[PDB]
Amino acid sequence: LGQNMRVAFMPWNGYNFEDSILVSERVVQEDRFTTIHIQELACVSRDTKL
Amino acid sequence: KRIQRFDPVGVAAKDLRDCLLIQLSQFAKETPWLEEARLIISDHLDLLANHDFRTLMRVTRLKEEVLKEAVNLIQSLDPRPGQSIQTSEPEYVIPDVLVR
Repeated sequence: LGQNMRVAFMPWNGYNFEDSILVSERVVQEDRFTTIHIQELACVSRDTKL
Repeated sequence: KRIQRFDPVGVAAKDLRDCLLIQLSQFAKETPWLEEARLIISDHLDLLANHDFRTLMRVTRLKEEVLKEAVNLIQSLDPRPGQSIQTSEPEYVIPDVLVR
């Protein structure tokens, strides 16, 4: 359940003010932690009076 | 005319085929067979209404088997486009002995 990502301990440049995580373009590149989903829909025939 | 200069093509048609005429006018002149399509729509409306393709070719002097393309272009002009807006009707059926 989850990705084992490298990190380093330091604040910097306000982008990590209180509870922020600074993911650079790297984890965008290899796109680790990309989300998967499958979602459904349907329809009916409903032989009607009209 | 200003109302007809609004969606959909042929608003306040009153006269029939005004949707067809409005769509043809909106259609660019770059489209081929558009002149013959307009000729069929404007005054050969009865000729096409009777499906008098031979009579349409003989009267409109349009090329044989080529005026068919113009007639098709006229057909693709959203007749009763205003009826498109109306798409939802309530369902009502009373099963007085419902075999299932």
